[PDB]
Amino acid sequence: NLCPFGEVFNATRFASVYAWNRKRISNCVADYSVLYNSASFSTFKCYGVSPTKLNDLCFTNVYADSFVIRGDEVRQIAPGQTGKIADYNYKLPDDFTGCVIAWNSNNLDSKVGGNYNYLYRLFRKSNLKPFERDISTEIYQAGSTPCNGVEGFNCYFPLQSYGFQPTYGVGYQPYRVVVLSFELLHAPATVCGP
Amino acid sequence: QVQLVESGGGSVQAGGSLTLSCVASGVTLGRHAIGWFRQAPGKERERVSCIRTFDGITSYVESTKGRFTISSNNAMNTVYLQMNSLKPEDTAVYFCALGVTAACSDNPYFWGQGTQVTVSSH
Ligand SMILES: *[C@@H]1O[C@H](CO)[C@@H](O)[C@H](O)[C@H]1NC(C)=O
Repeated sequence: NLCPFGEVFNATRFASVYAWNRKRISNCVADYSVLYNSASFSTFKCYGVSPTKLNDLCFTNVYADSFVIRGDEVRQIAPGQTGKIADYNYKLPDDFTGCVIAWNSNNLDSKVGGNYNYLYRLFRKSNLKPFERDISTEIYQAGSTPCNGVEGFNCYFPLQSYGFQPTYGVGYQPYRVVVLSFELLHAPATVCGP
Repeated sequence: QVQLVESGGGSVQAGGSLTLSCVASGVTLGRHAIGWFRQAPGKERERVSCIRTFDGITSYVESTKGRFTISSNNAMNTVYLQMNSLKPEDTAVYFCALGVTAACSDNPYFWGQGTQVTVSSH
């Protein structure tokens, strides 16, 4: 019974990072080696596990988180990082057990006139906790004056558009990111290699 | 504070083209409406073109449709006005203008100092 990684990695549409998608993977066989040895990925960085051992391991669950960010923001999808994406959109824990997988998606996610569909959160009163998702759109008070829910001077809608242009340099181009979290509870482990 | 840095413009003969640029600082493009106004001799300041940087939707006035093209590079915080098929009557001070909402139909809040465009007749 094959893990549905196709549905994750080959989804036509990816989530905005602020509204990052999570798929729970369970009760299935996963060939991680075929992903790890793929030339398709520009980032494949594992924490707390060796990628060469993944086909020999069983986990209680795998969570597949996915979203789009800029090439120059992929460095923020790692334990201990800071910046608008790590702080306000998607935060990995210090004790992360999993792999961060990314690839350039300029051919899918940019278009003539710009693709404005992908958003990020630019403003928040505090940093996200690890694996916290915030999809709120409260007006952010950026000045000394209360906003009273009105977008205006120093009163910001907290989400902004990347506006991906196909002519953007590689740092500004869209990257698709899949984060695999490996859960190791003292319980039956139902997601295994071949 | 927010600043709008304008560049481009100057002199061109009728039928020629100019590109104006506007760089926003103190604000990040991707939510607000940003665009151009102009003030020709003996005329009130008027809308030229606007782009919603949240969703890329552009707007023009009857005298600018087709000839002028507005575009945004959100990553570079820059908007551009490509002005083709210029006429002497396009002679004006062109102002970059930034709203505090997503809507191009709303009034601008922040203004550039303005850039002279002079189109000479044949
Ligand atoms: C995604 O599709 C490509 C091309 O059809 C294929 O090589 C690959 O097996 C698929 N990836 C996954 C993770 O299923």
